[PDB]
Amino acid sequence: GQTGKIADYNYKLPDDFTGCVIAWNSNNLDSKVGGNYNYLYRLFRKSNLK
Amino acid sequence: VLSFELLHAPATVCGPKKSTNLVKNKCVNFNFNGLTGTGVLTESNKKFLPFQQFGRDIADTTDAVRDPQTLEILDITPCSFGGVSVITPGTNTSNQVAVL
Amino acid sequence: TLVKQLSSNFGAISSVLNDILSRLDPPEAEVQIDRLITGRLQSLQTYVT
Amino acid sequence: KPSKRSFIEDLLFNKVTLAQKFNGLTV
Amino acid sequence: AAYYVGYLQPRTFLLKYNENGTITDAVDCALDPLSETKCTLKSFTVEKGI
Amino acid sequence: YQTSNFRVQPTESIVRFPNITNLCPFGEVFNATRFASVYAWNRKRISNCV
Amino acid sequence: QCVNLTTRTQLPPAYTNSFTRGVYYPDKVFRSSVLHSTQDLFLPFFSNVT
Ligand SMILES: *[C@@H]1O[C@H](CO)[C@@H](O)[C@H](O)[C@H]1NC(C)=O
Ligand SMILES: *[C@@H]1O[C@H](CO)[C@@H](O)[C@H](O)[C@H]1NC(C)=O
Repeated sequence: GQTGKIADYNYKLPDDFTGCVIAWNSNNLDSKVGGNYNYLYRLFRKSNLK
Repeated sequence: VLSFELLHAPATVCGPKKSTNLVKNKCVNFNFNGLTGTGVLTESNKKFLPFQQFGRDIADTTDAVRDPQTLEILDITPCSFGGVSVITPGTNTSNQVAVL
Repeated sequence: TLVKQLSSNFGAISSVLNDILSRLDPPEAEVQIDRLITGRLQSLQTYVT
Repeated sequence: KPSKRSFIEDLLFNKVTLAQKFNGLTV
Repeated sequence: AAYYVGYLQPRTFLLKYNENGTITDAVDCALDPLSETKCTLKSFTVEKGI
Repeated sequence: YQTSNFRVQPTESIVRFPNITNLCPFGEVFNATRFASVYAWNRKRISNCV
Repeated sequence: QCVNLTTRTQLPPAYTNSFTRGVYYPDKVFRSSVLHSTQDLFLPFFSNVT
């Protein structure tokens, strides 16, 4: 339920989800000088998705 | 070009309007100006004072409502609910039943 | 008194379920519903006793 | 006389003063 | 010319509506012990008792 | 034996709160000679109507 | 024009009594043959009105 609502146009977790989320930094290799643009994120949708 | 911005404040320029035909003698969920409910709406003979918007009986239940267009008063009554009972002679003599 | 007990907050935002549903999102609108359910169950049990 | 009550039973029934439809309540 | 000016305080009143919906009578709650009794009983008439 | 309950479902034929006919006159800039400027901007507000 | 009129004559302010007056409809709800208890700002009975 933490919104970030475009990410909830993309990927949504249920209300009673059980499990673990793990995130870390990738500034060293995911983004570098001279173009990195190959990830896209579905700006907006027609309705919220289950 | 406009500005798409948000700020917390009590609204002064704000008001909805959807409009729908007025249906009587068929119970339905209804939404007058602000007041919502469910039931069947029929014509009335109650007399309201010009400033009064909806009636209310003992125990604070909405009983009648004035429509914003025609300024006519309508009675709200809930549509039927109840219980069902099964009458059997016992599943040792027969298998047929009656229903109340 | 049983019927009149039905229009009470019991500590929730309002006393009517429809407005709670309309003005709040499902993840955190359930707490108000739970408070209303608790109060109404208590009143009904007292009436039965 | 309407019904088949007596004079005193009629007095008793008219002496005692008495109900509607609710949301979930039946009689 | 003649006129009268008063003021308002937060009180509790018991109001009587007739068949046509107009307020025809009222009773205060902090005027007399009798008014307090009437407001407690939710009626305009009280019988002998304590 | 009392087994279950029954109730009549709504027909979905819904009701209204229309008549914006108040219709405050505020449209003059919509097709005016000048809308605004870089240094001729006023405080554009809407209030006390719809 | 600030006029600033003159010739002012002084007399003490006189009081009188509020004989069951100063009751208004608190809401926009219709009622019939009922007694209703309300809690709001009212003019108390038998007060001193100037
Ligand atoms: C607004 O209300 C009037 C009378 O209340 C009625 O003629 C109609 O519903 C509306 N008037 C219009 C649409 O011109
Ligand atoms: C209420 O109004 C009706 C007219 O519609 C009138 O005949 C009646 O006398 C009124 N009730 C009282 C108590 O005056």
